[PDB]
Amino acid sequence: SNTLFDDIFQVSEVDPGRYNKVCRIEAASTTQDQCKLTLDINVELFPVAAQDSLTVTIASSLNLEDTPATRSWRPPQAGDRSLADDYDYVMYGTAYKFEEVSKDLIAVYYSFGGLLMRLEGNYRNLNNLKQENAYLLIRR
Amino acid sequence: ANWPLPVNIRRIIQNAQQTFHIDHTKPSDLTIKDIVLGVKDLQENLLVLRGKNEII
Amino acid sequence: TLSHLRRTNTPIGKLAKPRQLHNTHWGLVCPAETPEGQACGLVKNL
Amino acid sequence: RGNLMGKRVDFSARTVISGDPNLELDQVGVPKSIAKTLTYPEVVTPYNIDRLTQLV
Amino acid sequence: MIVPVRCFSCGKVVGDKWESYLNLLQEDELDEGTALSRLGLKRYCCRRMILTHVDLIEKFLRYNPLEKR
Amino acid sequence: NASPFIKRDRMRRNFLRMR
Amino acid sequence: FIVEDDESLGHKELKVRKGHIAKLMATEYQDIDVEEYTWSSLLNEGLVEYIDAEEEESILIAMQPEDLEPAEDVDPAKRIRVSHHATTFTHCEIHPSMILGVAASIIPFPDHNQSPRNTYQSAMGKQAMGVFLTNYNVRMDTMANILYYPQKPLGTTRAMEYLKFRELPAGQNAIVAIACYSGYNQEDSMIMNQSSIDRGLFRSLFFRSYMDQEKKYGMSITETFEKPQRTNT
Amino acid sequence: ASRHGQKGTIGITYRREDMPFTAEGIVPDLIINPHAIPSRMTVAHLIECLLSKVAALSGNEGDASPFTDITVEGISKLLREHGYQSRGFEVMYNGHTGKKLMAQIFFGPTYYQRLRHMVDDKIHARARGPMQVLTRQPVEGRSRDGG
Amino acid sequence: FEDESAPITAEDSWAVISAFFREKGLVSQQLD
Amino acid sequence: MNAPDRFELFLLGEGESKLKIDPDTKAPNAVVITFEKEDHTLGNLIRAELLNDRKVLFAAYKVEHPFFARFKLRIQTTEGYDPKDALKNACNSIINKLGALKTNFETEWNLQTLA
Amino acid sequence: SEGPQVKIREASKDNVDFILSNVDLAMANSLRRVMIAEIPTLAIDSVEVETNTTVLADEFIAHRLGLIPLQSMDIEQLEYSRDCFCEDHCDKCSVVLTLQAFGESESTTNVYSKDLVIVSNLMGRNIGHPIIQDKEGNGVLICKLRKGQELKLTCVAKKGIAKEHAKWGPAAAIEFEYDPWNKLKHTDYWYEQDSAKEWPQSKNCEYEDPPNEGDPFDYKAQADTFYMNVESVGSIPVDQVVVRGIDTLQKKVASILLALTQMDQD
Amino acid sequence: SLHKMSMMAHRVKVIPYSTFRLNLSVTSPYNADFDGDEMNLHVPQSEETRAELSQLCAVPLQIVSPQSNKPCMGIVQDTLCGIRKLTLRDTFIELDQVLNMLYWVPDWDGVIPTPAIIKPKPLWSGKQILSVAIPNGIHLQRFDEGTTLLSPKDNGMLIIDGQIIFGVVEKKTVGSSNGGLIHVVTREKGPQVCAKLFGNIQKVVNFWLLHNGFSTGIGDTIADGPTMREITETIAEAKKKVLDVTKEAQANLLTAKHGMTLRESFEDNVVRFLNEARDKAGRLAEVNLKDLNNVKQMVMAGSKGSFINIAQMSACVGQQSVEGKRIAFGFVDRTLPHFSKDDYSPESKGFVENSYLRGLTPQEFFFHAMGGREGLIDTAVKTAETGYIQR
Ligand SMILES: [Mg+2]
Ligand SMILES: [Zn+2]
Ligand SMILES: [Zn+2]
Repeated sequence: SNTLFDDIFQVSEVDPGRYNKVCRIEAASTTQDQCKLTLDINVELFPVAAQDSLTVTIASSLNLEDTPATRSWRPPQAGDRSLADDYDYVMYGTAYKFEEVSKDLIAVYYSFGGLLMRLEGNYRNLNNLKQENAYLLIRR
Repeated sequence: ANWPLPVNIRRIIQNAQQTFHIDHTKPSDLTIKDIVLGVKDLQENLLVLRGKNEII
Repeated sequence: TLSHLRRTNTPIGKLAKPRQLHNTHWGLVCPAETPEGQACGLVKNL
Repeated sequence: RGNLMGKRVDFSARTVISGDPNLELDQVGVPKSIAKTLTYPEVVTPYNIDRLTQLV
Repeated sequence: MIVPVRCFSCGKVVGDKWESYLNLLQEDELDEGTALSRLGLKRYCCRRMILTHVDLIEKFLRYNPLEKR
Repeated sequence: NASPFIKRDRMRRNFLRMR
Repeated sequence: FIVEDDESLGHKELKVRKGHIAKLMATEYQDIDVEEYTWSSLLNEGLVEYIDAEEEESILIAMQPEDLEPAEDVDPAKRIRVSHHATTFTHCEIHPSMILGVAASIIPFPDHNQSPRNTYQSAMGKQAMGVFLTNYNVRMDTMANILYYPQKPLGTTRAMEYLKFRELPAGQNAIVAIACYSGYNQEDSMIMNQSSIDRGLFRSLFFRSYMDQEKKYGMSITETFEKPQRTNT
Repeated sequence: ASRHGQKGTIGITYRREDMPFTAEGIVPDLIINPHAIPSRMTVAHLIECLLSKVAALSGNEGDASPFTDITVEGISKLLREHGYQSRGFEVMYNGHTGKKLMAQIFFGPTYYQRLRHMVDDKIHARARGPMQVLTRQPVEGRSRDGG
Repeated sequence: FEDESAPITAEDSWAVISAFFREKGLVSQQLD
Repeated sequence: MNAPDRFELFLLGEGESKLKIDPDTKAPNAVVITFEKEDHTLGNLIRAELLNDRKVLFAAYKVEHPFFARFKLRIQTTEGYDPKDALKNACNSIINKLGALKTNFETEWNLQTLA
Repeated sequence: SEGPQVKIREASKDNVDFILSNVDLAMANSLRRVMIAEIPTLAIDSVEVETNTTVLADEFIAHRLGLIPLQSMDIEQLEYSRDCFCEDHCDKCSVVLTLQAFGESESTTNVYSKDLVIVSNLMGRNIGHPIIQDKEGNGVLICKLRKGQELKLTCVAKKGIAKEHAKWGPAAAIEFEYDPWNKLKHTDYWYEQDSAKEWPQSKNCEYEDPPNEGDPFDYKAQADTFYMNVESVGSIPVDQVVVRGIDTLQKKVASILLALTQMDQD
Repeated sequence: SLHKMSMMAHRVKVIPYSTFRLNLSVTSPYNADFDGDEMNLHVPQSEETRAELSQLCAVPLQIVSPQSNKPCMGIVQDTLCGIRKLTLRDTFIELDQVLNMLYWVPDWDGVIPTPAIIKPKPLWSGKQILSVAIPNGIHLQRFDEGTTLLSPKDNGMLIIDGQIIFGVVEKKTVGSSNGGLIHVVTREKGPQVCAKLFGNIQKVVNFWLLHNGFSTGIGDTIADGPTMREITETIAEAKKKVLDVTKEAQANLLTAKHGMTLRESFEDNVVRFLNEARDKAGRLAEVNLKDLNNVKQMVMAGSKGSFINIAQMSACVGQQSVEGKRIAFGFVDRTLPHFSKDDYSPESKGFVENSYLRGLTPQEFFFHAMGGREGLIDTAVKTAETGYIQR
């Protein structure tokens, strides 16, 4: 429901790789000097250039109400209000790895259908993330 | 190191980790004596021959 | 019918290698026209 | 070798094989004429008296 | 052995264009491509029907009829 | 690039035009 | 071909010239009034020669006349070909494509194939369906398969012009897509158009002839061609 | 079979409205699998199809003799002059839905031969039948209702 | 063409081949 | 020899109905409708029109085997909306769109004078 | 009116080239498939041979006769033979043609489809006539006779659709295109060096604006504005192919509605 | 029928055509093609034989072969190519096609998975939809070269609770290989679930490849101009090395390797140079090939073809060998009457510098014909002798 993580990242570099629709961006946080993100982005739906300021948010659910996927996805109805309305690019995925980079730095790995991100930083801001499913909401 | 052996221990370990949701942060309920004795009695339970003499 | 009328046969108990396509077969028998079976190389076509 | 170790048998069929992605792994697509030729002798039971009567 | 009635791929009737195809070649002195395009065969599926046809009925008609009335 | 066509009717016509 | 000294040009050249070629084409188009110039005319004038495998050991043969005979930018699409760097030829190949037999001469671009595939096609060309003879209606062969609509190939070899393949073809030009369409063409299967089949694609005639004779074993043991009746037979 | 050792049986028959179609409405008479190409290294099948496409479009029968100076690039230039993609690919559409296939399909005429192996001359079954006089086992041969 | 003694090309030799099959045929060895 | 008759592609046999609606136990308010003697021509049209219905959560069709002219259409709608009514609405909208297309084509053809 | 829009680009006797706009991909493809396979048409279905001294087989001639395009303008007035109460065929469900050809000339006598003579009572309908397209006035070349050869036969033509047999198909080749600029990205263009240079532009690219090559990909855009070209075999006019295809698709959907109501009432 | 998996028990489905129909995955244990292959059926006539036929000889029970303790049935051919193309990172599926895929899985539970992309368009990845066919509780982990928990090349494999995390699904995952998905599913879930997995994967991948398409053509065998120039330079420098070794041998300056004569050492050096030339030219051609190359896609999927096929079709056929050596002097001191005497050049003794695309010269054609004839003879002899050995 609520925001597990939210930060503003500046895109250091964008690597297209051998793909035509997916580019792997590497970005660093502006507020924190040692939290950074590596993330696969469908760039036809959401074009990302270098030195772009992206607000990146992780949530456990999209609805504005608190939590009480096992529920079947349905197309969004007219008048449906969610957190996705406040952002430009929403992905859904699974946390599949929690590693400790150092004595303080941990890295969380998420898989949105095969689009991977690694988000690392120490635990006073990444402790909300646990082994569950999460939404990644990105706005420019 | 890699040799053909019957029971894939690694798959059973992963199935136990994902079945009981091992968070690898909470301390374990296992005592060490229980682990050692359990491994030992498991070794005594791996029966291929059921004879009750010294040769078998 | 045309291939059957230009077909040759080599009867095979020697120590040679009559099944392989020889160098001297250039322009005299077809380099690739032979049965896939036990008659491979022994049955040749001009 | 030709009559005891191996032999020609009844209740057998042979035709060309073709691929079918819509069949199961353990399914064979049997031609209807081959199905009408090959038979299975089913013993009449109370559980299949009606179905075997309909087949007759 | 005789010209097919319809194109195999698409079904265009090409059997009525065979006798006019021969006239475009022998007395109009056209090459085969212009003769095919003149008859309206613009798809190569139709062009191969007339262009590659062999008129074996002409060889079959040289034999005397077995039942002659 | 050589022409990849067996065009023997037109060469027969040309040779008869020489004759 | 015969390669002579040819001191007029200062280098080795084929004895056959454009005049002999013109005479051969004049005779050929007469066959379809000047002097008849045939293959034996080429043989008797020393333009061509018969060489067996024993005599082939003592000669040097050029593959092509216009490449290996005269003394020496290139297209990258063309195949790499050497000129052998030697001018002492005694003979020239009439055409290298005549190393192939009857069945292999049907194959289009056999030099662009793997050789086992050429062998497999030379085997399976005898199993095809066409018009084996134009008098099949008056022949009572045991088995005969005749295509309804034979077509000459769009891609054809020069050699099959002498094999009468454009006159008695053994196949059809099918519009072929190379595609993984439905999964029903996997492992050498193919998806045929049913609508094309309905219009006569690869539809064939099949003839089977049954022979029967009435033989006289003796006086009373003789056979008779008759319609039998259930009462007395 | 094609003229290149590419033999095979009919897996299924589709009607015209189910076959894939080009933008010109041309449907194949035959669909063969791509996986028959690379392991068998049958390049001449592809060149024959390309040359036959150019031959049908131009009306001149293709010269497919072995040791001539006919390259793939010349056939490709001639095919591009006719308004088609030079390597024989065509934008094809799915016949079931009308949507364009994401991959373009190699497309063109190819000479195919009907071999004498029919399924109807080879399909065989026997529940019970005549036995041999000697061994009293099932007889041999489908023409004798054999085993 | 215009020159009677000009050297032939690879195309011209097919004419020679035609002459061969205008005299021998494909079953010349059996008949001979 | 084993070839089926071609009219079995479009003719209902003895004891066979055009539609056969079964409830689906996998998801609530979902049905599976078996269309006999039809193919992708009807199935794709019906499915793509059902996906334009706003109260339809799921619409899919499949031809389980190309040998048999039949397809299964699974429809799952929202609560309180009968999937049979969704099928009726999709069919009615297809009918109306096809009628408009027929009238438009007839008028545009009558505008043509070069035929 | 509101709904699918039609703009006819070209019209001929046997070709109509039109732009079908404001319509989904499924309905355009369903119309294409129905025109190909579902329009009822008259074609020769059974051949009864009396005399055949030609060089062609009886079954060869019968297969050629099935593919002869016959006039089918009033085919809806004709009945399916399976739905008719006659024993084999009659004027209500069939058209009976005859073909009598004799080689009385020294040269080869060509047997055309103009030699087919209707001997059944048409009841004033507009069916059964073989379609003549060429300027010579002859029809499809059916057979060839040398001197003394005879071909006497009787055809019964029954209505049917191309799903049963392709001889009943009036639709020839149907050109069907959409999005010539690949703005929906429904094709990933194979290329060697440049996809725009190596792939020739279609003729329909003039009817749509080219992409601006800086604009983002339009993920909300759907497939509409289909460029269709229907070609007629000749059995029905080329406009009647489209109209009868729309009618047949409408009748299929209405039959589904009718079956749904019939099992709703139970 | 060399082995026990070549005779297995199936279930009848009566079909209206004249051929036996069977799944594509079961053709590998049967060693069966569809170029005219025929297979025998046998009908048990009693309940005991019917029962022990389905409890011992059933196809799911023979998925893992005791011959090599690995699965003998796997995803093959079009399904393998389409399962590699489906599980690329670029492969995103729109809602209508996703629903059609989900309905094609027979044991799908009826819940639509949440898309990998929610906004601005609901898009499902191919891994996400293929994970529906994979049963829950299946965990697989394989690391290829350069594979980390982030996969920049999307190689390796990670499946957690039956959901694909990363990795393109290829022959290493759904092929007949040990430690693959087939092996893990049939050891953890049983043979019936593995047979259902075969069916589900085949259905969903075949539907996607039907509505996606896959082809191959002549243009897939063509490397561009700079690569062809580099290949020609590689072949030319190898011919220069062969000429240098030939000059050293003809000047008797070449030393003999131990255990072999001067001519044997010369032949070994020449064959080594020509083989490494063919390998280098093929590697250049393979590197030049794009990811959209269809032969490259089939090789990457492992469905058909290999590196040597790409090398021979595009770069260079290479040295032809008869009885393990170069083309022998079948004439007196020469291989063909078009060469001079004592010619040990690569073109004289059977090196085919041209690819199948460029076409073989007549001498190269004849030498390749000798190589193919030797291959066919060896194939027939090997089959007969191995049948003898097996009996
Ligand atoms: Mg086989
Ligand atoms: Zn056509
Ligand atoms: Zn009636």
